[PDB]
This record gives sequence, structure tokens and C-alpha cells, in this order.
Amino acid sequence: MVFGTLYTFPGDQCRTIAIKAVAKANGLDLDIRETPRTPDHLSISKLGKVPAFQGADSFKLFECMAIALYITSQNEQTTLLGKDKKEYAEIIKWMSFFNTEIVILMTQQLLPQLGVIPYDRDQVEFFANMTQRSVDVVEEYLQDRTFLVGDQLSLADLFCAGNISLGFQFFYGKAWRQQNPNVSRWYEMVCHQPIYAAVTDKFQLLDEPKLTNNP
Amino acid sequence: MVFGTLYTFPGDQCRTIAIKAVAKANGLDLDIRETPRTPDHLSISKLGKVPAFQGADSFKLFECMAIALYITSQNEQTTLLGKDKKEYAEIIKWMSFFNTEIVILMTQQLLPQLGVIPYDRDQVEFFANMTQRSVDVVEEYLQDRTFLVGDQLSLADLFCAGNISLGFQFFYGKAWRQQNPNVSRWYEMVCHQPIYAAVTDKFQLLDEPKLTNNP
Ligand SMILES: CC[C@@H](C/C=C/C1=C(C)C(=O)[C@]2(O1)C(=O)N[C@@](OC)(C(=O)c1ccccc1)[C@@H]2O)SC[C@H](NC(=O)CC[C@H](N)C(=O)O)C(=O)NCC(=O)O
Ligand SMILES: CC[C@@H](C/C=C/C1=C(C)C(=O)[C@]2(O1)C(=O)N[C@@](OC)(C(=O)c1ccccc1)[C@@H]2O)SC[C@H](NC(=O)CC[C@H](N)C(=O)O)C(=O)NCC(=O)O
Ligand SMILES: [Co+2]
Ligand SMILES: [Co+2]
Repeated sequence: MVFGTLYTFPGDQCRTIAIKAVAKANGLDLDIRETPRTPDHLSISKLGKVPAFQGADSFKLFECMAIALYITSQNEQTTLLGKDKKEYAEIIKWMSFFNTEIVILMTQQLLPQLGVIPYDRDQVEFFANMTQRSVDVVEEYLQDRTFLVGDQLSLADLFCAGNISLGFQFFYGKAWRQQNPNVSRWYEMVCHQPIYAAVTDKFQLLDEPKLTNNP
Repeated sequence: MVFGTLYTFPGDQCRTIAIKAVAKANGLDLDIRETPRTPDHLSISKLGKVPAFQGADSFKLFECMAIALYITSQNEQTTLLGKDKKEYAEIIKWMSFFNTEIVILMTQQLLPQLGVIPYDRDQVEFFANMTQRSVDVVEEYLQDRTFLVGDQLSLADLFCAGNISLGFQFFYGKAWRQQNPNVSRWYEMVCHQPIYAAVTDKFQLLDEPKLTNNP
């Protein structure tokens, strides 16, 4: 049957992509609800947050790290969670760093520029630079690394790549990628991994950013 | 020997307490560096963030979820990570919810009121209410629950309780706890668990908040 239901947004969502990806790779069918905050969704996430999950099990879950790990752990033969205890902890590290130090800061750079949230050129400039100072850590770490953790694809590669896809959607044009070659290579590499390509729209990159910090 | 070194702040820190707690419970000695951002600390966390960890191993880690899980997983007999795959995912859920939807929002309520960060009565009021709307979820969930996950103490109880201790330090006086009985009971219960009491200053609660949203 269907393994469970996943509440999300239409298309590719930065906190959802890995969840779709490892579900397919683990052979778990999912019912994708692309309409958020129905009675069913609030039953899981009272604050109405995407992603939210409920199994056929009828087991309930928010948050994205928890859902991704849950679905992944289903296959006991998976190689997406590290060789050993250290690589696992490392997978946890990158997943938490990307989700709090990159997505949360990039969100406050972005929403004002879409008119969701009040706009202040200086607030937005702050977040843009705080977001990039966190991405700079990854650029640097990836100097002469292929994968975020260990020597093969992990959940961190999938989950993090899906996270940072927010920036490739709006801000990271050719210039930015010239300037940030390792993150760009690694991101473009994870996007072409079949597990990840299978559950996403066609790969596409900005030429110029869709956004600069104008209102 | 010492199992590793932990960079933190002096005294009880909301993202550090569980890490100390499960290290002791697992019989791992830790060298506690209470002076952040030395050359050694930046070697782990280039952004200078607490907690950061390095084993005698010389294995390196930030972020707090990753460190806590790493140290905990050391004992293969631990009961702090759930009976099964669901309870594990649940432990991951509460750890991520407390760390992003409570600590991050409570931080922006708090820092302006300490003068770390610019102050705007309305910005602070926003965060205060967004912080409480996330805590309300826990109040509600804990109605007729003892532990966050399963039927015994887990890492989520320890880690989350340490997180929310920020609020008990500054904002949550007798009034607040009258108003929010389940979170209060559960917090006060985790603080009296010996594993957690062992690595903290004496238990103490506000009468009146140390802070209201004045500058
Ligand atoms: C970037 C992709 C996300 C879109 C974000 C939307 C968003 C809105 C709208 C919004 O109000 C905000 O982000 C948010 O959710 N909280 C927010 O305002 C309080 C914020 O600044 C913040 C949150 C947490 C910590 C610090 C600041 C911000 O303005 S993905 C869709 C959203 N998902 C999540 O937020 C899940 C997060 C959780 N940690 C997890 O599963 O990992 C979402 O559902 N937003 C709708 C909403 O009303 O909250
Ligand atoms: C609440 C206990 C924390 C104290 C927070 C201090 C703090 C300062 C100072 C600061 O600038 C800020 O919080 C921060 O770190 N980033 C911040 O500004 C960009 C912010 O608003 C934010 C961060 C992330 C997502 C959204 C917003 C905010 O003003 S604990 C000590 C601090 N630890 C961490 O931040 C670790 C977080 C990581 N996810 C993890 O290990 O889990 C710390 O070291 N702060 C110092 C600093 O300069 O960053
Ligand atoms: Co650079
Ligand atoms: Co109430």
C-alpha cells in the first residue's frame, strides 16, 4: 500500500526533497498532499508546518530532520546513514547546520523580497551576509571533499542539497557560482544523483539572480 | 582518560546541558572549556558557536543535536534513544522543534532585552508570542503525558528541558507556571532527574520574571 501521507507545498520544496527521495529509494509509496493546513495536516502540525507526516501506520511526525531520518531508517540495509557512529553524528551535524544556520537565515533574506514579511533594506542585507557566512563554511569544508560525510552519498548530501536549493532558486546565478565553486559543484552533483533527480523537476540554474535586495 | 573536550559558556547553558548529562551517565569524562572561541574552538566551529566538541579521538563536532546524539550513542545499552524506530524519530522531532521553534524564537525575544541586539518593543513582542505559540504545542501535547517520548526518560526530555531552561531563567515566573502547568511540571521533573541534576547548578525558579519587554 501507501506507507504514509506527506503534507508539503506544490513542486520542489527545500525541506521536503530528501524525504521524497529516500522514500522512493527505500521503496515506500507516499501520498503527497500539496495542499497545506487541511484538518488532516493540523492534526499533525497544529502550527501548520510543512513538512508533516503520517504513516498508514497512522504514526505522526513533524519536523523535516525527523521525517527524513524516520523514512530512511526503514531500510536496515541503507548506506545513507554512515559507516559508523561518527559519520552518523556528522550526518546529523550537517542536517542541523543547513536547516538552522542556512535555511532560517536565507528565509529572512527572502521573504521580505517577496512581500510576505515587512521589508527593510538593512535587515535583508544583514540576513543575506549572515546566510553567506554560513554557506562559506561549507565552501571551505568541501575544498577537496566530494560528499559532506564519508566517501559516498549520505542523507546529509540529499537533505542539505534540498535545503540549499532555495538559494539556487533565487539568488545564486552564474556569478555566485563562479565565486563559490565547491558548493556549486557539490550541489549540482547531488542534483544529478538518480535518487534525488527522480523526485524533482528538471535541473535548472539561474544566469542572473531572480533577486537582489530591492523591495 | 578524558573522552573529549567541550566548548561552552560558564554555568548552565541551554544547548549544552544534555550533552554534559548523558556524558556523565555514559561514564565519559569531558574536559569543559568555558572560554569560547580560542584557537582550539574555532578549529571546530569557524563561526565560534557553542557547543563545539572534539574527542580525544580528535573527532570534531558542532551542532548540539549532533553532539548529544553522538555522546549518547556511545553506550549501546542506553535507554535514552527510544524502544524502536518510531520513538527515535520522535526524539529527533522534539529535539529539532525545541531547538528551532523555541530557542531560536526565544533568543530574539531575549537578546534585545539584554542589549546584545537592537531593541524594538514590537519586534520583541512578536518573538515573545511566537515563542509562546510554540511552547503552547508542548503544553497541549503533555496533557496527560509524563515524558516527551515513550514511557521513560529519553534524550528529548533531557535536551529539550535544557533548551527551555532559557525561559525559566528569565521569563517564566510563578504566574507563567500557573498558566502553563504541564510544561512546568515536566520541566521541573526533568530537572530533578539525577542524570540531569548531576551536571547543573541548584534547581531554582523565578517568582516574577526577570524580564518584561522593557528595553
Ligand atoms: C524557506 C522554506 C520555508 C518557507 C518559510 C516560510 C516562512 C513563513 C511564511 C514564516 O513565517 C517563517 O518562514 C516561519 O515559519 N517562521 C518565521 O516566523 C516566525 C521565522 O522567522 C522563524 C522560524 C523558526 C526559527 C526562527 C525564525 C518565518 O518568517 S519551509 C515552510 C515552513 N516550514 C517550517 O518552518 C518548518 C520548520 C521546522 N523546523 C522543521 O520541520 O524543520 C512553514 O510551514 N511555514 C509556515 C508558517 O506559518 O510557519
Ligand atoms: C540562546 C542561547 C544561545 C545564545 C545565543 C546567542 C546569539 C547571538 C549572540 C547571536 O547573534 C544569535 O544568537 C546567533 O547565534 N545568531 C543569530 O544572529 C544571526 C540569529 O538570530 C539566528 C541564528 C540561527 C538561526 C536564526 C537566527 C542570533 O542573534 S546559544 C550560543 C550560540 N549558539 C548557537 O547559535 C548554536 C546554534 C546551532 N544551531 C547549534 O549548535 O545547534 C552562539 O554560539 N552564539 C554566538 C554567535 O556569534 O553566533
Ligand atoms: Co569567498
Ligand atoms: Co494557555
